[PDB]
Amino acid sequence: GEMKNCSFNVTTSIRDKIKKEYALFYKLDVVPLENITNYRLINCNTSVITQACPKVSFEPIPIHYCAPAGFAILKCNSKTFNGSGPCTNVS
Amino acid sequence: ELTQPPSVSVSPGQTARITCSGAPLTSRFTYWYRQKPGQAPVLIISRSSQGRFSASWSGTTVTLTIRGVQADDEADYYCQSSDTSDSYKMFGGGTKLTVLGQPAAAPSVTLFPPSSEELQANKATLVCLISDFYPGAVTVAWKADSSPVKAGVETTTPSKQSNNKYAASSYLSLTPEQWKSHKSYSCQVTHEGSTVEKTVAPTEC
Amino acid sequence: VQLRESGPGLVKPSETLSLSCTVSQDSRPSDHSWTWVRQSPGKALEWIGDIHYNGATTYNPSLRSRVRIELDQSIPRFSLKMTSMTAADTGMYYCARNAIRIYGVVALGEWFHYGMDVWGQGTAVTVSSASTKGPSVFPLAPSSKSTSGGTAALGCLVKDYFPEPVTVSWNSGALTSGVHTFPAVLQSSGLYSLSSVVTVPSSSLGTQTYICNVNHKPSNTKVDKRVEPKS
Amino acid sequence: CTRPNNNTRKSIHIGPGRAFYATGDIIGNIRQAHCNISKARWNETLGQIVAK
Ligand SMILES: *[C@@H]1O[C@H](CO)[C@@H](O[C@@H]2O[C@H](CO)[C@@H](O[C@@H]3O[C@H](CO[C@H]4O[C@H](CO)[C@@H](O)[C@H](O)[C@@H]4O)[C@@H](O)[C@H](O[C@H]4O[C@H](CO)[C@@H](O)[C@H](O)[C@@H]4O)[C@@H]3O)[C@H](O)[C@H]2NC(C)=O)[C@H](O)[C@H]1NC(C)=O
Ligand SMILES: *[C@@H]1O[C@H](CO)[C@@H](O[C@@H]2O[C@H](CO)[C@@H](O[C@@H]3O[C@H](CO)[C@@H](O)[C@H](O)[C@@H]3O)[C@H](O)[C@H]2NC(C)=O)[C@H](O)[C@H]1NC(C)=O
Ligand SMILES: *[C@@H]1O[C@H](CO)[C@@H](O[C@@H]2O[C@H](CO)[C@@H](O[C@@H]3O[C@H](CO)[C@@H](O)[C@H](O)[C@@H]3O)[C@H](O)[C@H]2NC(C)=O)[C@H](O)[C@H]1NC(C)=O
Ligand SMILES: *[C@@H]1O[C@H](CO)[C@@H](O[C@@H]2O[C@H](CO)[C@@H](O[C@@H]3O[C@H](CO)[C@@H](O)[C@H](O)[C@@H]3O)[C@H](O)[C@H]2NC(C)=O)[C@H](O)[C@H]1NC(C)=O
Ligand SMILES: *[C@@H]1O[C@H](CO)[C@@H](O[C@@H]2O[C@H](CO)[C@@H](O)[C@H](O)[C@H]2NC(C)=O)[C@H](O)[C@H]1NC(C)=O
Ligand SMILES: *[C@@H]1O[C@H](CO)[C@@H](O[C@@H]2O[C@H](CO)[C@@H](O)[C@H](O)[C@H]2NC(C)=O)[C@H](O)[C@H]1NC(C)=O
Ligand SMILES: *[C@@H]1O[C@H](CO)[C@@H](O)[C@H](O)[C@H]1NC(C)=O
Repeated sequence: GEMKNCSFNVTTSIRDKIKKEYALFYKLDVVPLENITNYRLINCNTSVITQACPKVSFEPIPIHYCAPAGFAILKCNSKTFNGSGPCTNVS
Repeated sequence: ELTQPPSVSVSPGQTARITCSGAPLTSRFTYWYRQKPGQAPVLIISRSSQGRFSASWSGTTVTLTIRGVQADDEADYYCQSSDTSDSYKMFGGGTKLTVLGQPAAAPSVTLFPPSSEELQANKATLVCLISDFYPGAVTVAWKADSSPVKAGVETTTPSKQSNNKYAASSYLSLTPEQWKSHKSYSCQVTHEGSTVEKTVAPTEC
Repeated sequence: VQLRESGPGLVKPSETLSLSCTVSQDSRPSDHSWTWVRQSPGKALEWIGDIHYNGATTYNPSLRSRVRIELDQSIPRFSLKMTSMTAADTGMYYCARNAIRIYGVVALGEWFHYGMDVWGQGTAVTVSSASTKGPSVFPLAPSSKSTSGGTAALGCLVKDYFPEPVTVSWNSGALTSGVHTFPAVLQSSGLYSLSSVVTVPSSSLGTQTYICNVNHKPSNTKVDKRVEPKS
Repeated sequence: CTRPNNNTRKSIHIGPGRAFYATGDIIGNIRQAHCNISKARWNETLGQIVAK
């Protein structure tokens, strides 16, 4: 498929001791440089990578916006819109 | 089209090996199947990874091993491999395997004389039957009596039947004025020196 | 599971062939594919087609101007049309089912071949011009002068037939355990002198004189002959 | 939108405390994600898009 059996060096629980680990990843996550395929990760170039949030839903829920006191949001529940202009029934 | 192996003998109940070379191989696997003598072909491969006999998915020849089975396995083998664009499957010049063993040619079939209407119609046509032998090379050489006569109508090329036994037999086609007249008739069995044969008589009653 | 082949096994040089094959039984008769096989007289094998219900045109490209594969929706019967090239390699034609066994229903995702798992009877298609001839029914009579249950020599003759397919059945399709049918050469004329013999245990037979069934192929001649009751 | 790629949990610690979680092993046949959509419904929605 589009997965590659990669090997690499990762510093274990102890800083002094180093262990060679094998792990899976999807296509495009790595880019070539050089019998055996020798390449690099796409991150090192561009930015410092961090591991994302565990057991945190990355799926949206209804986020309504509330304007502060002495201000109001004009609601336009009008049928048609021509790419900005005067409305009929401003709420 | 395909580089198929022509003929390879069997090991005495030991290691079995075949090849079949081609350009795809790493593209659309192998697929073998066997053609039984005068019978419909049957299943060999059990492909599922995206019985009994197995192979290694190589780019050179692939190969196939049929275990340590000497007898019970002798047929014409082939290979069906699809092109990258599903064009053709390509097949070579066949694979005719052979099994070692079994005794020398022992034809155990009695003779057959023609009777009733055939004779009184227009032609005699002596059946002269000789079958069930391994291997062939048995000269029928029909005699009018004890002295062999020519006649030379036809002798069928050996065909595989039962337990690898070649039984095609010979068939004569002479006139009744050559059969129900003059000498008795007797066709022989000749393989290597000693071989048993029978006799045919024109009239019994 | 079951496959019955039909059509005339005789074609005049070039012309056309209307080869047929009916699928008798199947649990899943749509998802599985279909293939035709060209068996050489006694040499090798040649691939034909590959037809699927979706209207798949996968075929042998070596003889692309010769291929016309028919697929009937109602019923699982299949037909093959051979245009111009017929006489080049003539022998036998077998019909086999090419299994698919998809893991996922995605047509492009998880499709694979298991191969030609189910094969049929196979009919003989020989091309050498000429017309059909009738099979002459003449018996050979038995050779019995023994005592108990021993050797017997029942013989079915014949003088001629036109195409390679031969249909012979002893006792009208009853005891076929010890039937010894042998092939025969054309004798330069073209008419093969094929003879079928049965080695029965000579015990006590009067009315039970084993009859031979002759069915031919195109003329459909059905003349059963009784072997002369002699002992 | 589905993904019939069935993956296990592999944790490798980078230095002290810190835990890195990556794709373990895929159980079953190799397959694409597989989103899926209707043929006719979309066509019907496109019908008024080309008209507008
Ligand atoms: C918009 O989308 C349409 C179809 O939805 C595309 O039309 C096809 O264009 C391709 C261009 O290469 C033609 O090529 C063939 O594609 C086939 C895919 O299957 C389609 O047709 C089958 C017919 O059974 C349908 O059932 C199925 O739903 C698909 O729509 C391949 O399967 C073909 O290969 C076959 O024959 C080859 C070799 O002869 C064998 O290898 C294979 O086993 C297989 O049996 C082939 O590659 C195709 O003919 C066009 N028509 C159809 C009806 O789909 C449009 O091109 C696309 N728009 C753009 C711009 O790409
Ligand atoms: C890439 O895929 C390979 C698959 O070849 C993964 O490594 C291999 O893992 C197996 C089993 O986990 C090792 O085999 C066995 O080891 C045991 C115990 O050490 C031994 O007793 C057995 O006799 C047998 O040898 C196998 O050796 C190992 N490969 C090597 C060369 O070390 C690998 O982890 C995968 N990782 C990725 C995604 O890159
Ligand atoms: C949404 O749709 C409305 C309705 O068409 C848009 O109104 C149009 O506004 C433009 C200027 O923004 C008008 O153009 C000018 O009209 C005057 C009239 O004298 C003419 O002299 C000028 O030469 C020019 O044509 C236009 O007339 C008007 N609609 C009409 C009646 O044709 C509105 O702006 C739209 N929203 C946007 C900005 O997309
Ligand atoms: C989306 O695909 C469907 C077909 O799968 C297209 O539907 C067909 O659209 C045509 C013409 O726009 C319709 O033709 C009309 O049929 C009526 C029936 O009485 C007839 O009176 C008219 O003279 C005309 O022939 C057709 O009914 C409709 N149905 C079909 C064949 O499925 C649809 O047009 C596509 N989306 C587009 C292009 O907007
Ligand atoms: C992890 O570190 C080990 C240290 O042994 C690497 O093994 C050596 O790899 C280099 C090339 O990358 C070779 O020249 C050496 O000959 C290797 N030694 C052995 C034991 O054969 C290992 O490749 C490293 N893995 C990665 C990719 O980081
Ligand atoms: C636009 O005008 C319509 C009526 O022409 C207003 O529609 C109603 O809004 C109320 C708000 O509570 C609903 O309870 C009614 O059911 C609506 N009527 C229906 C069915 O259209 C609409 O609210 C106006 N626009 C704005 C900006 O709110
Ligand atoms: C990777 O980062 C280096 C650092 O400059 C950059 O030169 C290179 O082009 C990047 N990746 C690409 C485009 O292969």
